[PDB]
Amino acid sequence: GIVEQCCTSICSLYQLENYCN
Amino acid sequence: FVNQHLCGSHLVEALYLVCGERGXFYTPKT
Repeated sequence: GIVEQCCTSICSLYQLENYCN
Repeated sequence: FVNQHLCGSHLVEALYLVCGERGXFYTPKT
């Protein structure tokens, strides 16, 4: 999968774009 | 993705919808 994952506070789409790109 | 919370689930379901012009993401297979 991915390493940084967000999962700290409920993830905004700007934080999810790290794993899209 | 809207409510509490991502990990150990929901993160892939968020990414399948967010990652592309109609979603998509990427997931490897072997």
